[PDB]
Amino acid sequence: NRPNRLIVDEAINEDNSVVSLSQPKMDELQLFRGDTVLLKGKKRREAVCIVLSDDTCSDEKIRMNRVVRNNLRVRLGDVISIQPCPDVKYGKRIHVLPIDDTVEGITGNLFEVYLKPYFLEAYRPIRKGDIFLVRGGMRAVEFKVVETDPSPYCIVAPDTVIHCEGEPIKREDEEESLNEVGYDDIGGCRKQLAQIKEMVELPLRHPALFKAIGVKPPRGILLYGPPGTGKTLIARAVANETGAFFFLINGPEIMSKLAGESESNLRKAFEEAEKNAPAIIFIDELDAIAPKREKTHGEVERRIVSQLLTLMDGLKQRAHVIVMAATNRPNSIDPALRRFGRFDREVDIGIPDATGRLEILQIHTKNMKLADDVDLEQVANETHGHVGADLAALCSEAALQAIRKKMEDETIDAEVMNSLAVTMDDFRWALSQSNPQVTWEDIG
Amino acid sequence: NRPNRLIVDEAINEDNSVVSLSQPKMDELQLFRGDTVLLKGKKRREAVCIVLSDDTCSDEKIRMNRVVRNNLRVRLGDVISIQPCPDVKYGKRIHVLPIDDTVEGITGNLFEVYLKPYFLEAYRPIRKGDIFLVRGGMRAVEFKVVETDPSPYCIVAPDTVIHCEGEPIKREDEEESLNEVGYDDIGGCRKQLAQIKEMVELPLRHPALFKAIGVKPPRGILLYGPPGTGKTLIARAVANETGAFFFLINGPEIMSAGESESNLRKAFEEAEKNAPAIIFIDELDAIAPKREKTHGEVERRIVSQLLTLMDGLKQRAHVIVMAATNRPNSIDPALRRFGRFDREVDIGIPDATGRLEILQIHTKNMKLADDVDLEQVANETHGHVGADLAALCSEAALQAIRKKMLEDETIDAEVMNSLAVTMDDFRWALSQSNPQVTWEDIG
Amino acid sequence: PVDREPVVCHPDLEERLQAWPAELPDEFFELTVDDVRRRLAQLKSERKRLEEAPLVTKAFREAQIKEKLERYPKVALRVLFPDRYVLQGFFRPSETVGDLRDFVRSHLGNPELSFYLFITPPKTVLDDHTQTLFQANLFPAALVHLGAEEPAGVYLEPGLLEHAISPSAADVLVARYMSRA
Amino acid sequence: VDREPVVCHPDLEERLQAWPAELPDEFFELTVDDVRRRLAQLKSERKRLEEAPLVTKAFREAQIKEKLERYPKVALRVLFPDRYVLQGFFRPSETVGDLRDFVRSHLGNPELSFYLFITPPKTVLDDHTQTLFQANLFPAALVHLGAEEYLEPGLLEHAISPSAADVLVARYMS
Ligand SMILES: Nc1ncnc2c1ncn2[C@@H]1O[C@H](COP(=O)(O)OP(=O)(O)O)[C@@H](O)[C@H]1O
Ligand SMILES: Nc1ncnc2c1ncn2[C@@H]1O[C@H](COP(=O)(O)OP(=O)(O)O)[C@@H](O)[C@H]1O
Ligand SMILES: [Mg+2]
Ligand SMILES: [Mg+2]
Repeated sequence: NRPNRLIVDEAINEDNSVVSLSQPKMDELQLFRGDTVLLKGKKRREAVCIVLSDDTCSDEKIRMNRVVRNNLRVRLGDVISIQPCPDVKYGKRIHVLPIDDTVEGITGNLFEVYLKPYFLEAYRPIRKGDIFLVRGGMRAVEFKVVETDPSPYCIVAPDTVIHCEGEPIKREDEEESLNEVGYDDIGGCRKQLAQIKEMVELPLRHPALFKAIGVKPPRGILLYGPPGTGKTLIARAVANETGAFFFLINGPEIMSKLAGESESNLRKAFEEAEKNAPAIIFIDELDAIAPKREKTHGEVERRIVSQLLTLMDGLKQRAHVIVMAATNRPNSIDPALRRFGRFDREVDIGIPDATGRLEILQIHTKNMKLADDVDLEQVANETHGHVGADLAALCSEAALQAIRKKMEDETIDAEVMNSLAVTMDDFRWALSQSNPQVTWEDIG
Repeated sequence: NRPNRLIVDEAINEDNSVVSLSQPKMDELQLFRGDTVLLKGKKRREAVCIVLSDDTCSDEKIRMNRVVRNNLRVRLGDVISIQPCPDVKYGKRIHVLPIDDTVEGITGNLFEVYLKPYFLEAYRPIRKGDIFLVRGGMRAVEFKVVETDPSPYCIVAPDTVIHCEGEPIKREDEEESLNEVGYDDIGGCRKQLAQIKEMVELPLRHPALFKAIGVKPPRGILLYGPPGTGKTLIARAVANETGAFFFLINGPEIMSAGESESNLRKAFEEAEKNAPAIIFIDELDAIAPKREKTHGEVERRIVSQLLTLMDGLKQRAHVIVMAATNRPNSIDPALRRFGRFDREVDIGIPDATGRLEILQIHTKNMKLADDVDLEQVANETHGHVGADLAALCSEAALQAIRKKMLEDETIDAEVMNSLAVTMDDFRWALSQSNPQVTWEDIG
Repeated sequence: PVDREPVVCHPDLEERLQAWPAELPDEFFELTVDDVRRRLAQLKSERKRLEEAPLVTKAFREAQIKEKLERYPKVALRVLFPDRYVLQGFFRPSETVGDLRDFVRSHLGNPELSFYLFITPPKTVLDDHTQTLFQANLFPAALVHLGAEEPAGVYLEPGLLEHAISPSAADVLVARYMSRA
Repeated sequence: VDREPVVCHPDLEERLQAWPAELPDEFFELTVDDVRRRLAQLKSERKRLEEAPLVTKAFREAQIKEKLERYPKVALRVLFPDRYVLQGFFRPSETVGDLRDFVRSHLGNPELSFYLFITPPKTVLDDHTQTLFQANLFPAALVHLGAEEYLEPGLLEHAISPSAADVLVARYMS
């Protein structure tokens, strides 16, 4: 029954042009490792990719990363169509331009720095309209294929003339920034991402089909751990990967508002969320709004708490809204909020272990050129106790150090910026200052 | 300093005849890997061992297993002298006999089952008086070297005639039983063992020297976790390995007015009587549970005695107190504050690696068929604790026995030795896990 | 030992007259209750796996290798030339990159000239001639590119180019062979 | 490399050098220095097991390289059932197969079947393609020999004392 009908899954392989199938699925479609494939989603936008096998796929799965998902306008869980495409002719010439909000601060030869090494004997299949991403010079640049010859698809071969003169282009409305947070931006949280996806993915992604299965969705999820372990990261990534709307409430910020104004902002948040459903409301620092208090005689339940409980109890499944809250410890919070139907699910987003830190360091160095003496495992071993934010800062600091060792303005030449190698000494520097500037440089 | 002075450390190699040294130490002593060495502790009882290199120990360390430590009558941390022993003659003849309490219920040809394969072209160095361990037939038999020719040590060579007729010999009081619990009996607690050693090894082992370095000893230690994770086992091993006397107090038993505080006081008095000692209170919560409210309520007479006995132990007494409980919150907070049980260690549910290690410990004495995949068993036992795993292995062994039957108070060694435990026996045990015959003591 | 059964094909030999595959209906792309049940099931068992953190056992690793070598005793390789000509050959999984290079060398116009073999994307040169096709993941059917330091456009033996076949005829040759014939 | 083959036998030993090595009681006495050193290691092992660091690729590669530079030469001893020892110098990258060839070329009867093993417990060296570094027969290692039912007779007549063989090794290892 429909062998060519596949279900979108997340990539292990992080190359733009690559998708993965199970071998039995490749047998069935008579594909070779390395073959070009033509793919379509519901919106019926096409993509051309190279197919590899994967040992960890279910037969109906197609593993693809965010570049290909965006090009196809699909999300994890969606249906795609696969057909062979050996027709693809070699390109005479192509026209690619950077997207504006990705090249702010840089000048010079984008061909030499990004495009030349990217296409170099890679024989990459491309499609008119594709957005693709190239990493380099402390930055991830996004390029759009404006035109190809032949059209609409070709293989960028050694003879293919690559044209990239012209102004940077405007990002289109449905074209999602690859700068937006997704699952590939989260390290050391495999277990917890799996726990959260199991709870919220289907309710948010397919509300009607979910109801038909009959199991009750969570209403509130409590994420806990120390500051900077990636709680906001996770909730934001889930919102993006599911297509759900994201409304952030800052605890202390809403409490700073005058008596009366707090409660109304709280209501507006929920209304806004219900309005743009499916949605995630994220309450950062929940303990600022509803702390656990000691039993005092004649203590009246804080207006704000009463209001939050009313909103929680009032969210029917058909509202398609899930509430997430961040705290340091579950016991820091009013027990009324933790009773069934409210925040009855909790997920420990704790301090990462050595493997976790390695993954986090690799995420935050992925746009940097690292010298061969850079040993991230060693850096991970030396950062016991560091959380995600500490490690992201550490990487910014190592990079700032490399820049100080070389070069001030609001503009940098691409070739200069690209010549920067962050060394192990730069990390050792950042390590010695670690305790848990220029406009053209955007640091994670 | 003096290159022949080494410090006894725990072994990675389980073999009776093997000690390990760092490669720089072997370079210094001009030792070939596989070469014979001669060892002495302070009691001057010597041992002859084969030496191998180990990549993890520091230069002054000698890694040796418990069999070797008992033979040298040393403990972890003691000093040994090492000298090359190139002059070891091949035995003309030797005499070895089983220790009585290890061979109960066994009859028949001990030579063919245990001794012949153990020595067969193994060229083992042995010393008169040596006790050594041969595993087989779901059992660990201990043997003593009664005589050697030439004396007092030789290599057991192919030409060496091995005599072993005679009566099973009595254990000596100075001779520590290898059936006593040690570190090598514990799996999946490598972290917690280290945490406990750091706290208690030195104060228990060298009281005089410990107080000299200024640091204060731990007063009381709280081991917590669900039942059967090895809290008793750990405390026992620490006592045995440090030479400390061990006193078990069973909380529930003591709680079942009057005679309770008599037992408590005497337990403490007996401990300092035999110092250095560990006092182990199993299920502390049974004695001092967390009380609710009780404002003008008098402290229980039992809880009071315990605080008196505990506060009445100065560093001078050489006693450390250990308690088992499930959750530290089930205990009265008076005990959990400084000067009492101010230190705590989590002996929690083992992971997959942990489980495999426990399974390896409790299958040591079984012959396993080639199809037995203990990793698979570890993978299929998520949630299991040490005690569950020990029971599982026991069920697998019995299943093998069931499949073969024989009945009596006695079994032939060769019969018992032909028992292979197969994967199907573990599948049975697995299906029956839900957390008889006198000639067989199962783990 | 292994019949290489060498063939050459070129994309310019496809027919280009037959109809396109039928367009898919809108329902194809529509997710069902069954799809959602399967996804949930996958999420559930991935969560479990990560909580339990089982061992990847030796027995499992060995059985996985053993099953793959039994399931795919024969390997189809395709070497793609700069001019778009493809050379196709049959190999064993236990044979090597070196064997592949020899095969390519056997069919070159100038057997003396220097070439490298790689997979893409990204460009990954096959520099270890001792690596087996299984180890290199050139298995059970894999596509390899050819490059030369001085791209002098001869490459393949011109007598073979006379007998070049269509890509889809080459595919049939592979299907027949893989069903053990 | 040239093996510099030498044969020794314990019945050719000529020295009873320095025996009364009577060792004082305080040699075995533990000092404050000893106790502190033990505590350090315990603390060190507690920290490592708590922090559970990675064993890194760079560390693993550094150890291999550091040992192969520290010990470029290997001395092997093959001990025969008649207590004769055959000694030969080797390189760590050389194989168990080479060792067997060394032995064979010095046997009285080269067509005779033999096996090499380490002990205890008895472990036969079956993988002839395994290097001496991989076999852990390195930097100086004792190997035994057995047969199903031996050294060239001319070679036995030039046999030296074990202690003389030892000094040859020390001098070769520098
Ligand atoms: N697990 C992680 N993986 C990758 N980056 C992380 C992680 N945790 C934190 N970071 C980095 O530091 C920031 C952490 O902030 P945040 O997500 O607000 O943590 P929390 O919500 O726990 O305070 C993120 O924006 C990200 O850049
Ligand atoms: N970590 C472990 N390694 C090996 N065996 C264990 C372990 N934990 C428990 N066992 C087995 O379970 C038995 C009972 O354990 P015990 O020490 O009484 O546990 P607890 O005191 O935590 O209830 C032990 O005698 C031992 O056979
Ligand atoms: Mg925060
Ligand atoms: Mg218990």
